[PDB]
Amino acid sequence: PAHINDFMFEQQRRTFATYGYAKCYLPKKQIHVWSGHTKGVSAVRLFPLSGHLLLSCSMDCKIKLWEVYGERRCLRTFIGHSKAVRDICFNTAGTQFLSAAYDRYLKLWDTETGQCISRFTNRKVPYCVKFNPDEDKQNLFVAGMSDKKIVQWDIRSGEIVQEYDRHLGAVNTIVFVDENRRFVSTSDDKSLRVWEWDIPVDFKYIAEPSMHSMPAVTLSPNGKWLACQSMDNQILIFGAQNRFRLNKKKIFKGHMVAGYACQVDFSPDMSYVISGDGNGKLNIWDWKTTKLYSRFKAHDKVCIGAVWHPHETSKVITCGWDGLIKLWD
Amino acid sequence: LSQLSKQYSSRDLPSHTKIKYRQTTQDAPEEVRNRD
Amino acid sequence: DAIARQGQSKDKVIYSKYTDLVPKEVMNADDPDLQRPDEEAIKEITEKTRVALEKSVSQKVAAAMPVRAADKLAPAQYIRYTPSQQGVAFNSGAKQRVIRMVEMQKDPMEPPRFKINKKIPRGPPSPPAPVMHSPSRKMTVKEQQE
Amino acid sequence: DFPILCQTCLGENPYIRMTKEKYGKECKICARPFTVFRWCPGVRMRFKKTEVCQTCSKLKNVCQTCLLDLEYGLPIQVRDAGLSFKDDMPKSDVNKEYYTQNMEREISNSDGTRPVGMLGKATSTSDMLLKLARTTPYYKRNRPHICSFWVKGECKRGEECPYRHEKPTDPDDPLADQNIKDRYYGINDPVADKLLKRASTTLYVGGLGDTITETDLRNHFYQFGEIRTITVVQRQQCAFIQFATRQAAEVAAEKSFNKLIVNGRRLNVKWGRSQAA
Amino acid sequence: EMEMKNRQVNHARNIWDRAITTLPRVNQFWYKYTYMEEMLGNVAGARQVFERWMEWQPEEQAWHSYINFELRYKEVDRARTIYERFVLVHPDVK
Amino acid sequence: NMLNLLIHRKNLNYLHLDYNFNLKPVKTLTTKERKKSRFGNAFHLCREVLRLTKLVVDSHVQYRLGNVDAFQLADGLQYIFAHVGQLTGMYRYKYKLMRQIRMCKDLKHLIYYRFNTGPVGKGPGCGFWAAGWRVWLFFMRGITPLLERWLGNLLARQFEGRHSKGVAKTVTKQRVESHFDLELRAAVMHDILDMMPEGIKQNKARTILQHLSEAWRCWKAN
Amino acid sequence: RKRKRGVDYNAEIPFEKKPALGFYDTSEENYQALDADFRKLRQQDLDGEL
RNA sequence: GUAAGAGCCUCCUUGAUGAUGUCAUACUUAUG
RNA sequence: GGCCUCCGAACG
RNA sequence: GUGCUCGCUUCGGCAGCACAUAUACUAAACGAUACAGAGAAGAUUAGCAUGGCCCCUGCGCAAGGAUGACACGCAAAUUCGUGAAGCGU
Repeated sequence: PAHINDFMFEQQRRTFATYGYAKCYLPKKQIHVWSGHTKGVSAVRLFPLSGHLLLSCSMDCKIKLWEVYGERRCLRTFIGHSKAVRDICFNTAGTQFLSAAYDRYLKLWDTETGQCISRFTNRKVPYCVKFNPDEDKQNLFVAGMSDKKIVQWDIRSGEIVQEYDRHLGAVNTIVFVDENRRFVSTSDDKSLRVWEWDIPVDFKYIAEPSMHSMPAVTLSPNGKWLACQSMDNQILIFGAQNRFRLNKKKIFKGHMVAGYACQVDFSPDMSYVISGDGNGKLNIWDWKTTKLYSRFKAHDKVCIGAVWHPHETSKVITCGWDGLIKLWD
Repeated sequence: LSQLSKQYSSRDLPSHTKIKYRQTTQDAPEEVRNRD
Repeated sequence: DAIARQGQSKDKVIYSKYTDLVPKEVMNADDPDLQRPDEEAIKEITEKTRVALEKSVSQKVAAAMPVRAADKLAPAQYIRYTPSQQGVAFNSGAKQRVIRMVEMQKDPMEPPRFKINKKIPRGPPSPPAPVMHSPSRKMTVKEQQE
Repeated sequence: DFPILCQTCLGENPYIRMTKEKYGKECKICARPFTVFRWCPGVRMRFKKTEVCQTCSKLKNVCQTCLLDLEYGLPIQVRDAGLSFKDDMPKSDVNKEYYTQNMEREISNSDGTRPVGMLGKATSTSDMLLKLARTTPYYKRNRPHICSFWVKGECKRGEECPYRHEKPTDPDDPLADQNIKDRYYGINDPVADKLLKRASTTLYVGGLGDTITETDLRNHFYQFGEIRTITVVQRQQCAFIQFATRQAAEVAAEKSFNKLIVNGRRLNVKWGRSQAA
Repeated sequence: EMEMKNRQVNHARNIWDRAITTLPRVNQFWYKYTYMEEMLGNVAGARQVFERWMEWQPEEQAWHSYINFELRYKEVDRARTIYERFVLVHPDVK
Repeated sequence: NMLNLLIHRKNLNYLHLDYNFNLKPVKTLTTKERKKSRFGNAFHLCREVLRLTKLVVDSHVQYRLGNVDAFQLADGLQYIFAHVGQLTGMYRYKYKLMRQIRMCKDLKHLIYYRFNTGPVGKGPGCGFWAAGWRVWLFFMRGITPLLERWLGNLLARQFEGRHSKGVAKTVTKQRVESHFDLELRAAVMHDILDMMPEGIKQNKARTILQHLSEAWRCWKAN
Repeated sequence: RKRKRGVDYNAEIPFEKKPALGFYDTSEENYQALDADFRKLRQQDLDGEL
């Protein structure tokens, strides 16, 4: 160590800047869907009364109006959606429609007029949108959102209808029955719960550790049974509820579930049920025989879902996938 | 290490700071070396 | 044979070749070999153990006994050394560019400075040695089945 | 027992008053208590400090304050990626890194601060880092500390207090000071920006002289490929290297342009005419 | 064995040598040495295996099997001297 | 600010510290908040030292400034220090300190009635308790190191936090038998491993169950 | 969700998870061998459905 | 009757049915 | 002729 | 810069002594909530134990948080009999 007094002079020179160093039906593909979209199909809709007009919803956030059945070409284009449509809906007559947009914006759409209806919003991103059965007025629509409460919404009155929480899980989809006193509610909690709806109180809840999510939910046209395909690729047919049991049809396996919700299809001859597969193959099932039909691969991409013709006799079944849709005879 | 010294506790207080060497009356090491 | 020194190698290993298997000759009588070094070795070793145990016992016993140590220290610590032998362009100073190095201000009434209290127990491995054992005979059918 | 304290953060003043700190803030990398030394290189410049611990400074082998690349005085990232590949595990779980660092330093018996220097044999990256480094880049490396109060006119003290007026810069591109301070080893950074900026049949070579012979140029250029011939002109102190294939002529061409040091003497090499003149 | 199934096998052979420098156990050293020598490095593997087996303790089935494999490999000339050294290390009627 | 800093360090808001030396559960927190509140030992000790401290503090403050006291200041000083100083807010954390010291305060009452007895007396007749204030001051002279390392190690452990496993075994009671059985099964595993020269590895682990339980039912039964 | 710890191993994102130490054969750095082991390593893992 | 936890402030597979309601008995409720 | 142990707070 | 000394020649001009390198660590998990409620072979629960990549209360190597909570069975490798087909110098 050096001297501290010398370090003081060295610091003083440093401040001075001194540098000195000194017998089953076999349907086949009929025709491709009208037009199409690059983005995956968001929802598959169709005209309930006519059946010829199909409304294709895609992830492109543009509602695609399609004319389909016969002389095959689409309908027109529909815009105005803020973000990708989470769900699609339509009125009983078909001239009016409802839209559920992942922007958390529910926008009704007029179709036959060439343009939509109006733009609306909700509290959270709606996970389900469905029209109200029974009374032909239906000022409210049965819907559901990430808030985990099935809520009907009155529209033409300027404000919604009511909100009711059946379960703590986010409602995946809601399909109201014909009795109008109960509406089947499937939620992300995996618990299938019917809900008394018009009354603020629900109905009942069942099967929380079963029926994984809600990949497919459907009911027979006769209303005797409602089957729901589950994300284990396990189709659980539930005998519909009026009873002490009030559930449980049968068990139908053989499908494929990749986790994406697939639109369930059937042939309502009292015969068949057909739905898409998670791998993209076309799932054909014989139903009333308690066993399926056959698995015929159709779409090259992940199958979004499928639809069926009206109920008269065997006719044809439409199909759709991600990025493209194909109808089968 | 240079760490892990923060707070003390009981029973760790200074104790027996002065040891006790063997007295010539009790045990002597040289007497034990020369012991009979 | 030098491959056994891979990893950390400093002083004490004393297993490479197998020549240490059988001992060397037999027990013999020799003053340096069979007894010990002189008394000055135990005296200097005991004094060194008193210095090391005095420093370690002083730091550990001083920290474990909050007598508040001392005031601070007197390390004026005038440091004349090459700045990492840089040899940079031109000159950053005069000669080795010495600097003044003193102690640090004492600790205030607040004990906390940096609190860790985390958990990282063990986690280093240890270098494996050779077996260094005479292989025995197996138990065959009878002794193993017994 | 001083810190790293390289020549960049030392300053131009031969004498410097430094104040050590026994227990400082925890290291940003090693996350352990260490010593924090403070010094002011400039007259009116703010006092410096070292946020890297002894294990943090020994792991990256960098200055405790400037944290440049090794002793070469370059940016850490670029020169580290140029050394071999990476050879580090800063990522996650410092508890697992405390075992590799504790066993690292505890198992390493050869180290030091400055009783040593150089003692290497050339290097692969010494030319790129040497061309990528400047002479004492001490400009605006300490004092300015941009302040928003003087920019809005709300500062009462003004220039009397630190953080002198007109310090800030356009908030568009990296700030060259705190931008590299946001991350540590993660970002590509002006290390990589100035690294890419630093990266950018006959061959004539001048500046040979009596120290350089024809065998040295034939052996140096022969590693690229087969050479057709060599013309050694001692009067002009130049040599023409003719190769059979223009591939090695292009390799040794571009790599031989102001990169050629033969026997410690730089050589200026220009591409051959080949215009039939 | 897990590293030996890899396509590299260089770090698996070097790891086998690291196990040789580790505890030989007179089981995995002779067995693993026979596996490496059977994999490749005939002259080299038999050389390091003969130096290791000739370093710490003699053997019986491993020494006789090593001299048999080294004899059937190419020539029995070196295996004769190695058999005389191994037999001289532990003489017996067998 | 000391108690407000104690409750300020670890966010609680389950009670409020009152300069009366009274912390009350305003929001009335219970369950996990009840288990997380506590502060009934060291914080109650500092509430006692600050209870008598701030007590006599505000007492002399009211004496000097505001309401005139004088003879009433010495009155409430000796009296209130004796009876009130004997009760006050100390209680729990004192224990033998305010027990034997409280008996010393009773002796200070015997000195009170002793000194002034015959001619007259009714209320706080003075007889200043500053001697007993030196008694309790000696209780704070002995306890001040105890509460000094108490608040030092407690406050130091507050910002630091609970360390890793600190051993601290052999709690006696019925736990000494469990350590004797575990340690009994410990050396039995080493000697059991040393019983067979080769044998097997995993086969020795299952023997601890057969020998263990076999000895249990063996000695415990006939 | 919150990145500190989780329902899995702490900090674990299985790239260089847990200390891997290192290995050297004899007094040398093997380069092309490790590159071939990494090439075959990438050849073992393939994208598909199973 | 209640300690704890969670998040929102570019190519495939082995074919067993269903809807009309009431008693002894078993299990789950802080409504006695 | 006298003698007067007593002395509570949490947690659980 | 002040104070002092005519120290040198003007009241102020010049000279000498004494006071002599601050600041920086300067300035700019726990709240709230739905849910459901708790191990030891048929129903209920005493408790104390063992290792952490889990902690709080508690000055504390006292102790306390439903037994404070977390916590299931994979083995380093074979050997002999019967029948059928193909090939064989």
